[PDB]
Amino acid sequence: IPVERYNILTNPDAPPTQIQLPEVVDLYNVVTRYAYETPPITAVVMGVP
Amino acid sequence: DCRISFGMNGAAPMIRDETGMMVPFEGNWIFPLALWQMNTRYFNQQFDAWIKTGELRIRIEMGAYPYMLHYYDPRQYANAWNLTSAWLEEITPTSIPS
Amino acid sequence: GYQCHVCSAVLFSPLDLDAHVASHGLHGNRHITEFISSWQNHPIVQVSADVENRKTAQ
Amino acid sequence: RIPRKTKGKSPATAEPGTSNCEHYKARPGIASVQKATESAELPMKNNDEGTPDKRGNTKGALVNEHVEARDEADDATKKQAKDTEKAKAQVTYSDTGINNANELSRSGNVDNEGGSNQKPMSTRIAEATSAIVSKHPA
Ligand SMILES: [Zn+2]
Repeated sequence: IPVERYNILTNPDAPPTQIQLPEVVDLYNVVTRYAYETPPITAVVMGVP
Repeated sequence: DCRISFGMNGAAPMIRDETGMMVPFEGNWIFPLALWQMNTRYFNQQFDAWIKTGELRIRIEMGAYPYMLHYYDPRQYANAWNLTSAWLEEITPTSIPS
Repeated sequence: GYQCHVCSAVLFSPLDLDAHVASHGLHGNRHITEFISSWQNHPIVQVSADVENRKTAQ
Repeated sequence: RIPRKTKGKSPATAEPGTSNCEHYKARPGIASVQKATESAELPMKNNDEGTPDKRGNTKGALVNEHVEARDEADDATKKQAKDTEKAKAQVTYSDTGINNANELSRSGNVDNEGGSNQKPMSTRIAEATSAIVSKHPA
């Protein structure tokens, strides 16, 4: 089984956001999930004297 | 330059002064009539509840106007909020009522 | 009738108020833009092209 | 879930601040501006002829450009006259007064390579392959 692809599980000294991406792709990386909100564009439009 | 910043978490909504200051819905105020006419809707959902109960007092300069008289018996109760709410509502950017 | 303070829109339902305050980014227990004037009662919204059933929308 | 537009790879009393009625007419007419700005909104019309298709051929009409652009200018003036109520258009694009003889638009006479697309490019490529083919004997 490829030990070299699971760096975080097999190296106790690996930093969490470490990648070796140009050399070999990993699996089981550190993914960062979000939750945003996109509102519609609102405007209160006042006249002017 | 007159913008209305809403209040949040119980704090008072405020208004833009011509000196750039911000002030709550209190104290003696002076308007040109054209400002009220240009924003005659959006002010009505902001001011009238403070006019009826709070001591917000507004003087609107317009020079000349036709006027209407209503009489009453002084021996009984009288209230003008229906007539004034009618007038403050019926102010139009084009026209005004008497 | 109902109305929100951050706009001057006239509302009817409490769920409609809860839906409308999410446009300004509020929370309580759809379109693409929403405008509101300051002298007339004619608010205008806008909706995407493919969706049918336009009911006073652009 | 959101559908796909194109085809794919397949006590508390009501406060006295408001009571709505119609009072203010829009002085230029708000819906009358609304129709005209709907018409002005209209996005940019495609012009895709002269470009390679899925297979490799152009998407034109086998017309050279000196007749093609005069044709589409006359058709644009005709659509302008249809858009106006009048029968003969005031603004015109064809026979304006200056000559346009060194002119050429885009269409599908010429390919990208520079030659005549009287035969399809896929036909020419399949022709060049089928010119040389070997068959095993009996
Ligand atoms: Zn609002």
